[PDB]
Amino acid sequence: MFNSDNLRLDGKCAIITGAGAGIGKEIAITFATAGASVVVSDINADAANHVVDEIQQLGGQAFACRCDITSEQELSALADFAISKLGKVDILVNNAGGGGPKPFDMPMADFRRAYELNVFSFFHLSQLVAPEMEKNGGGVILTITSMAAENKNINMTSYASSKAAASHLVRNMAFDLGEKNIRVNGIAPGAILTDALKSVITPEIEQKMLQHTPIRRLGQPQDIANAALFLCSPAASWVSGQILTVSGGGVQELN
Amino acid sequence: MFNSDNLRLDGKCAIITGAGAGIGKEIAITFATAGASVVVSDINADAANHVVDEIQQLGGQAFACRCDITSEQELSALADFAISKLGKVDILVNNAGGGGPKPFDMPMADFRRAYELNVFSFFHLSQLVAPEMEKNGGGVILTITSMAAENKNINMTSYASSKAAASHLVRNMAFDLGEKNIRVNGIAPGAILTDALKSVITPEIEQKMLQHTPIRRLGQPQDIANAALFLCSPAASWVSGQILTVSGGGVQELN
Amino acid sequence: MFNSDNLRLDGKCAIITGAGAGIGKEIAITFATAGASVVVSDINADAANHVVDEIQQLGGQAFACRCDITSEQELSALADFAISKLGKVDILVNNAGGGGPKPFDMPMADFRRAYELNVFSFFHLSQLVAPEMEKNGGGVILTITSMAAENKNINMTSYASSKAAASHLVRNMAFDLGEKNIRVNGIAPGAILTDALKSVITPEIEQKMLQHTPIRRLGQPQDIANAALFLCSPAASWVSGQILTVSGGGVQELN
Amino acid sequence: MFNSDNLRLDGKCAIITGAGAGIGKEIAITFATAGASVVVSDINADAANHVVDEIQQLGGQAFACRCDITSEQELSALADFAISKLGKVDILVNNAGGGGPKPFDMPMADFRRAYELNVFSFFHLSQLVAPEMEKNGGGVILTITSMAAENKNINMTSYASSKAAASHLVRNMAFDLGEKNIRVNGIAPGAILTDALKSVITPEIEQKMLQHTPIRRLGQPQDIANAALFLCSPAASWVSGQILTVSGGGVQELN
Ligand SMILES: NC(=O)C1=CN([C@@H]2O[C@H](COP(=O)(O)OP(=O)(O)OC[C@H]3O[C@@H](n4cnc5c(N)ncnc54)[C@H](O)[C@@H]3O)[C@@H](O)[C@H]2O)C=CC1
Ligand SMILES: NC(=O)C1=CN([C@@H]2O[C@H](COP(=O)(O)OP(=O)(O)OC[C@H]3O[C@@H](n4cnc5c(N)ncnc54)[C@H](O)[C@@H]3O)[C@@H](O)[C@H]2O)C=CC1
Ligand SMILES: NC(=O)C1=CN([C@@H]2O[C@H](COP(=O)(O)OP(=O)(O)OC[C@H]3O[C@@H](n4cnc5c(N)ncnc54)[C@H](O)[C@@H]3O)[C@@H](O)[C@H]2O)C=CC1
Ligand SMILES: NC(=O)C1=CN([C@@H]2O[C@H](COP(=O)(O)OP(=O)(O)OC[C@H]3O[C@@H](n4cnc5c(N)ncnc54)[C@H](O)[C@@H]3O)[C@@H](O)[C@H]2O)C=CC1
Repeated sequence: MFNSDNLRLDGKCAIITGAGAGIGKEIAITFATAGASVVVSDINADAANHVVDEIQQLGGQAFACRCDITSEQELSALADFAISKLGKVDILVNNAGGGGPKPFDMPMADFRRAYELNVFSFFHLSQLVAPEMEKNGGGVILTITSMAAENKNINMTSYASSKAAASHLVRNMAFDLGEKNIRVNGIAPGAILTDALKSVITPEIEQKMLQHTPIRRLGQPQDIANAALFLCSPAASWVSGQILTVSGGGVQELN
Repeated sequence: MFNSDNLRLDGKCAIITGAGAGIGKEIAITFATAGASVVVSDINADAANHVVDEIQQLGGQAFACRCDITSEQELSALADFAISKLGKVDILVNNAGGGGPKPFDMPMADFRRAYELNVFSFFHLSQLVAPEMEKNGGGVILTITSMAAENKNINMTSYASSKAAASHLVRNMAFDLGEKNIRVNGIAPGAILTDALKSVITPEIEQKMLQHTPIRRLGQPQDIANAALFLCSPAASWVSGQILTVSGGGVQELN
Repeated sequence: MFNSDNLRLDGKCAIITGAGAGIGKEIAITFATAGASVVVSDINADAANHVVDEIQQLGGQAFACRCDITSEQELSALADFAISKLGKVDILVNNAGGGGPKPFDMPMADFRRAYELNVFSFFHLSQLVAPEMEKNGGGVILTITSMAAENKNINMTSYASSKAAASHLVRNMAFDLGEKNIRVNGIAPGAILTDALKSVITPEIEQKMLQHTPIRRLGQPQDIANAALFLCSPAASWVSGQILTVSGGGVQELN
Repeated sequence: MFNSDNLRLDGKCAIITGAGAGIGKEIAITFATAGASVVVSDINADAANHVVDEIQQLGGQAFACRCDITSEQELSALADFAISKLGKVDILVNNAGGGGPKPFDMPMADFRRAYELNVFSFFHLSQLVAPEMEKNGGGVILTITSMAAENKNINMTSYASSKAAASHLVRNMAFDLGEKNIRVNGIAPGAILTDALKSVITPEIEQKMLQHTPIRRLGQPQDIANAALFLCSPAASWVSGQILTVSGGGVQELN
C-alpha cells in the first residue's frame, strides 16, 4: 500500500560531491527538503556555501566543504568532515565528474584526467565511506554516470570509456557491498540544462538533440534529483547494481 | 526541491491488467492509495472483485473487469469499460503475462501462447488506449516484463524471447507515442514471491537464488509496486523507453 | 597454428532459406564454393532454381525447393526434402524474414506477420532440424537478425521487436541445444545493398546513413556471407549464443 | 563466393603484445602461419625469443621485443622497432593485460594497476600506431578484453571495470579511426586454459564453469586465435566497433 514515509529521507545523513551547481546542487536541495542532513561538497567553496544558505532558508540542515575529488587527501578529509558534522553517513551521492569531448590524439594527461574525475575518485570515496555505512547497518551509494557510457561517437574516447568504467563498477560493487547491506546504483542522464552543457551546446546542436528526443524537451536538474531521491529512498530497497537512464526516451549527442 | 505531491497519482485514472493477485494486486492497491481511480481487470472475476473491495475499504475508487488479455474482443471491451467508468485513462499498467519454463520440443501452440500473453496483448491494448491519452494530452504506459528478457538458460526459449520482445517494443513504442506526449517504460522483476514463483520454486532453488543476490532476500510485490508508482508519477516526467530491473542486484534463475 | 581446412565446409550439408536473392543467395554460393552441399529454398522457385544453376556452374552441389517459411507445412516439407536430397543436415541458415517499417496504428495482422517471418518460422524450423543434427553428432544453426534488434526509432515496433525476439531466442536456444552439440548464433547486419533495402532507401537517407558509418560505405551481401562462413565453420567451434553485428562500425537508420 | 586468400594475412605486418605465452602466443603463431610478418612483444624476453624460434621453424617471419606495455617509453620504442623491422604496421593486436580478482578494500595502487594494464596501455599504443596505419591507407586494431566487462560478481571491481572501459573504448575509437580507414574490434574470451586461468581455477570451480557452458568444455588459446584471424582479415572488412565473445555459449566465473 502507498506509504509516503518510504519516499522520504528523514534522519539520513548524505554526502554530495560537486553540489555547488547544476545537478548536484539540485540533488542536495531535494534531499535536504526530503528530510536528510547534507554535506555540500564542491571545489568552489563559495558555491558550496551558497547552497548551504539556501538549504537553511528552506529549513534544512547542511554543511559546506571544499573538496577536489581528484585528490585522495581531500577525499579523506571530506569523509572525516562529514562524520564529525553529521555523526554518521547513510548516503553518498557521487555526482562530481566530467571531462567532455576530446580528439583522439589528445595528450595522455587528458585521457587519464577523465578517469581521475569519473572512476578513481568515485571508487576511493566509496572505500572511505563503506565502513561507516557498514557500522550503521547499511547505506546507499549513487553515482551520476552518463548516456555516453552506452553511446558511440567521435571525439568521446576518454569521456565515454571512463563513464562506462564507472557504470560497470556500479554493477560489480553491488556484489562486494551487498553483504554490508549497502545498495549501489547510478543514473545516466541525457542532455540536462546546466552550465556544463551550455559550454558545449549550440542552437543547431540543440535542435538536432530535440529532434531525437520523444518527450520533446531538454532535461532539467530536477528530473535527475527526482530519480536520485527514489533510488536512495526506502522505496527502492531491492534496487541495486542498476543504472537508470533519464533521457526523455531519446539520445542527445553532439554529432 | 522535494514535493510529496509529485510522487502521487491524485486525479489520475489507471487500468491494471492481471490485478486480481500478486504484483498486479499490489500495484492496484498502491496506486489507489496514492490517489488514482483504478480499473482492476483479471481473468478471475472473484479475485478482481475482492481487490476492488479491499481498495474501497481503504477509501479508494475502483471498478472490476473480467478481461482475458488474450482476446482482442475483451481488450477493446476493457478499454470501453474503463473510459466509461473512469471518464478518461491516464495510465495503463500492462501486468498480466506469463508462460514459464518449457522444453525445446514443446508444441508450437505453447511457444505461440507466450507471445499472446507477453506481446500481442500488450501491443494491442496500447493501440486501444493511446488515442484516449492523446486526446487528453498525455499518458503513461508501463509493462511488467522480466529479467528473463536478459537472462540466458535452458528451458526458457518461449518465455525469455517473448519478454525480450516486450522490452524492445518499449524502447521503440516510446518513439511512436512520444509524439502524442506518452511515456512508455517497463519493469523487469527478478524472483518475486507470488503464487507464480511458488509454482516453480523449490527450497534448493531458493537457496541458489539467494546466494546470487547481493541484497540477500527475494523480492516482494511491494518492491515492484514502489517502482511502478515512481515510473508512472510526475516525478518521472522525462523518463521514457526504459526498463528498470528490480533484482536485489543479482540474478535468480531456475538453473 | 593456421589450418585452412577449419575454414572450409567440406562434406557439410546446409539448408538456406530465402536464398533466391540478396544475402541468402550469397550465403548459398559462398557455402557451396567452400565445400558444402546446399538446399536453396525460396518462395520464388524461379529465383531458387537460378541460384542452383550458378552453383552448379561453379562446380557445387545444390538443390532447389520452393518453401514459404510462414507455413509450418512447407517448413516440414523443406526439412523432408533436404534429408532425402542430402542424406543429412549439418547446418541451417535461417535467413528469410523481413516486415519492415510500419506505423504504430498498423492492423494487428501486420504486427503478427513480422513474428511469423522472424520468429515462429525460425523456431519451428530449428525444432524440425535439431533431431537430424543430433543424430549426426551436432550441427550449427545461424539466423540473420538485424541491427533493429538494438536500434530504437519510430515506425519500427513490429520489425524491431520481432528481430529482438529472434536474437534473444538465439541466446537461450544455445543452452537447450548445447547438450546435442549444436551451436546457435546470429548475424545482425546494418544496411546491406539488396533490393529489400532499395525498396526503402533514398539518396538523402543514403547520405545520412553514410554520415553515421565510420568505414564509409554501405554493406554488401558478401560481408554477411563471409561472417556466416566463419560462424558456421570449425574455426568457431566454441562460439555459440552470439550475435555478430556487421555494420561498418556505425548505425544506418531511416530516421 | 568463397576465397581462401581473403582469410589470410599474406603481406601484412602485425605487432602482438604479451605474445610470449597463452592466447598471445597462439595468435602470433596463427598469424605468422597465415602469412603475416610478426613482432612478438612480451615483458619476458626468453618467452618472446622462444616464440620467435617456433615461428621461424614453421617458416615464418618474426622479431622479438622486450616491451612492458605499462611504460609509455617502452610503448613508443615498440612502435619504432616494429616499423623499422617490419617496414610498416597493418595490424595491432593488443593482447597483454590482466589484473584479476581483488577485494573491495584493495590498495588504490592495485585498482589503478588494472587500468594501466587494460586501458591506458591499449589507448596509448593505438595513438602511436594510428598515424602509421593512416599513412598506409588503413589498418586493423584488435584488443583482447574479457567477459568480465559484462559479468557482475564479487571481488572483480578493478578487473571488470577496466575491461568494461576497454570494450567501450573500442566502440568509440571505431568512430575516430574510421576516418583514417582503420577498423577496431575486440574479443571477450570466457574461461581459456592458460597459466593465468590455472592460477585462480580449482577443480570445484572448473566443474561449475562447465555446468554453465552449453558447448561443454573450456576454451583454448586456438579458439581465440581463430576469431582474431577472422576479425583482422579482409573477410571482415566491414566489421568494426564490435566485441566478439568466445564462451561456448555460457558463463565461467569464480563465484
Ligand atoms: N549536464 C549534463 O548534460 C550531464 C551531466 N552528467 C554528469 O553530471 C555530473 C555533474 O555535471 P553538471 O551538473 O552538468 O555540471 P556543472 O558544471 O553544472 O556542475 C558541476 C559542479 O561540480 C563542481 N566540480 C568540478 N570539478 C570538481 C572537482 N574536481 N571536485 C569537486 N567538485 C567539482 C563544479 O564546480 C560545479 O559546481 C558530472 O558527473 C557529469 O559528467 C551526466 C550526463 C549529463
Ligand atoms: N513472480 C515473479 O517472480 C515475476 C513475475 N513477472 C511477471 O509479472 C506478471 C504478473 O505475475 P505474478 O504477479 O507473479 O502472477 P500471479 O499468478 O501471482 O498473478 C497473475 C494474475 O494474472 C491473472 N491473469 C492470468 N492470465 C490472465 C489473462 N489471460 N487475462 C487477464 N488476467 C490474467 C491471474 O488470474 C492472476 O490474478 C506476469 O507478466 C509475469 O510474467 C516478471 C518477473 C517475475
Ligand atoms: N538488406 C538489409 O539491409 C538487411 C536485411 N536483414 C535481414 O536479411 C534477411 C534477407 O533480406 P535481404 O537479403 O535483404 O532481402 P531480399 O529481398 O534481397 O531477399 C529476400 C529473399 O527471401 C525471399 N523470401 C521472401 N519471403 C519469403 C518467404 N515467406 N519464405 C521464403 N523465402 C522468402 C525473397 O523471395 C528473396 O529471394 C531478412 O531476414 C532481413 O530481415 C537484416 C539486416 C539488414
Ligand atoms: N586466460 C583467460 O581465461 C582469459 C584471458 N583474457 C585476457 O587475455 C590476455 C592474455 O591473457 P593470457 O593469455 O591468459 O595470459 P598468460 O599469462 O598466459 O600470458 C600473458 C603474457 O603476457 C605477458 N605480459 C604480462 N605483462 C606484460 C606487460 N606488462 N608487458 C608486456 N607483456 C606482458 C606475460 O609475460 C605472458 O607471456 C589478458 O589481457 C587477459 O586479461 C581474457 C579472458 C580470458
